[PDB]
Amino acid sequence: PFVSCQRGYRGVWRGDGIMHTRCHCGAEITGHVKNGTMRIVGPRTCRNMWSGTFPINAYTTGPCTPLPAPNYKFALWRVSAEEYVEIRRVGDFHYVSGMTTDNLKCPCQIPSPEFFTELDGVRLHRFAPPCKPLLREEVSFRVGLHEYPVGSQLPCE
Amino acid sequence: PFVSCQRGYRGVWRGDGIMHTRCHCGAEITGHVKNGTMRIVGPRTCRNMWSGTFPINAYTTGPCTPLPAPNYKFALWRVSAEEYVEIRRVGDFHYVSGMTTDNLKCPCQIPSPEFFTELDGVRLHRFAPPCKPLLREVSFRVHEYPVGSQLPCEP
Amino acid sequence: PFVSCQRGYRGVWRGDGIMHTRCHCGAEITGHVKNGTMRIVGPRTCRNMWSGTFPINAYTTGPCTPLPAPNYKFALWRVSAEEYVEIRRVGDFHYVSGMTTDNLKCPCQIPSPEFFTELDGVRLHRFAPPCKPLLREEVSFRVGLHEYPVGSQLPCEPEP
Amino acid sequence: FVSCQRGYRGVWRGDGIMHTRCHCGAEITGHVKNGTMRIVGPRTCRNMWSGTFPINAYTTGPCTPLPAPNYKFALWRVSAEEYVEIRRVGDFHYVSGMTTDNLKCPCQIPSPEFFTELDGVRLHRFAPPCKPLLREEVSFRVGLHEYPVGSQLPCEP
Ligand SMILES: [Zn+2]
Ligand SMILES: [Zn+2]
Ligand SMILES: [Zn+2]
Ligand SMILES: [Zn+2]
Repeated sequence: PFVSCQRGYRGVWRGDGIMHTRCHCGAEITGHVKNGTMRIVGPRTCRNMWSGTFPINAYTTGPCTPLPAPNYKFALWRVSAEEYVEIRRVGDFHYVSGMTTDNLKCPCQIPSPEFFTELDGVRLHRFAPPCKPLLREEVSFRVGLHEYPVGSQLPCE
Repeated sequence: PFVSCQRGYRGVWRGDGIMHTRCHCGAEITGHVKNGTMRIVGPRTCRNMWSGTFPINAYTTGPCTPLPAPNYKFALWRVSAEEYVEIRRVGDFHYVSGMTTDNLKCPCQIPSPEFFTELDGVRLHRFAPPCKPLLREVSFRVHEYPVGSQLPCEP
Repeated sequence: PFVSCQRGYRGVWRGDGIMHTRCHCGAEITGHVKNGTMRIVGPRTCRNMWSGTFPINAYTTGPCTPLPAPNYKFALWRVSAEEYVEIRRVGDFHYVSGMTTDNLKCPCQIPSPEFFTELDGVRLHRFAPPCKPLLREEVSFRVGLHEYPVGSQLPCEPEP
Repeated sequence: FVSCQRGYRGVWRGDGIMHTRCHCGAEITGHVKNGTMRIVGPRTCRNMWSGTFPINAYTTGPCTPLPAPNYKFALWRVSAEEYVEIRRVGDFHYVSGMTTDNLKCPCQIPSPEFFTELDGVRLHRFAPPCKPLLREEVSFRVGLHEYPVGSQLPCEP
């Protein structure tokens, strides 16, 4: 139900200061982070203004970083320079629900939330590739050396 | 010998935990971070182990983040999906000494050291697309301005 | 393959100039200090030359002195005419966790980083006795008229 | 590091201490004893870690290189500003290219140390910039007879 006009991040921020981004509709949204809460200033027209959110793009600019909560439902993870992995979170456990390419080597511990490229459709980092179609069945990812099938939890929790 | 190993980063880190990476020479380097300091562990073969340094790669794994000292000489700023700028620092001012392409749009204010792609030869991000020859002979656009000029929101 | 390199100092120096020394593997290293920073030049053989570090032997030469950072773990303090004491440093507090001989006479104010003969395996001063084996258990050191056990803080140092 | 001028580690004639500077601009020193040169360098200059010695208008000392005759291509200054490439075949030499057409040439290929370059590696100082790299449809003048691009050095049996 988001019209992008891209889906903004709304949550805590790392650092204090003034942030600057441009939406896909054209808006320039300005953010004022102080004590880790950002106050948004934007045009009635952008959905992000309505949602209190702040889209992240090649256009983003300022000293601050997203500090999202660990209770996401899906996370796209940049593993190669051009390859990603979809993690699904269920309880305190995270399971590889998909991957751009097969035999995709990957780390075994899950990262802190702010290293993920996208959380539930929301971008976290100013630059990244596009995302090849996430294969979700009939596949395997290598973790170091021992391979696993799709759906299988990350081996370190 | 010394020659193929990536010039690693040595300095303060953000967040505690265990860092993993692989040097171009093939060596694996491990960094243990507590209170911002990283202790380096690696094979004798590799420079970074002797240098106390950590090579940031597409191979780097971990929770910690580099926190560079603001007192650099030169820095690489990724200002576009595929475009960079060399920023040279003199005292409290910084002067844009290079650019991969002429007339690239630019930001009027320098970022925190940590947002720079490379510092004095040390790459700080793990994913960084390659840098075409830097041009030091044209102009940039913030208005529009010749090479060597300070950052226009630094006057 | 692996040189027996006695590890060098890398850090800030006192007094600009040109310094020469010989390494344990007989690499005539030479350094150039300007504004505290020394730039090293030697052979691709020595492993100080992989770290970029200056070995301090009794071979060193020149008007510069090391100025080490204060956050060491273990230091070597030269007492006497032939005796040392390993000082172990925990945060702001300092313990006499070794010695080269029992019941050593031993001052109780722990010196500036500059004054230690060796800091965490790096010598700082050109001339030194060879260190005897470090007795670390069932021994004591005298701070003046008082006698204390191995593992004790310094007796000037405010320890609670 | 990658900007450094490829130097020479081979045998030297004479003994003593040699100085020169790289294009990177760390200076270099070689110590020659029994014909072997030891490289003392800045922990910045590839020629130090390569044990090589960059030969430049900046070199000084009392010693002269002696390359082994098992080179591939070489540079031969035949005039004040005119060189000639020479390809070794495992046999006897071949003139692989000039810098100017109808160039005059001595028929005997000289000992390895008279060449300005052996394989992209300078051996002499003050040698003039090479021009172009010309390959074909051109002739050289050995004695009074003339020869095509590609022929053996005449005086070789
Ligand atoms: Zn919008
Ligand atoms: Zn290495
Ligand atoms: Zn050595
Ligand atoms: Zn060089």
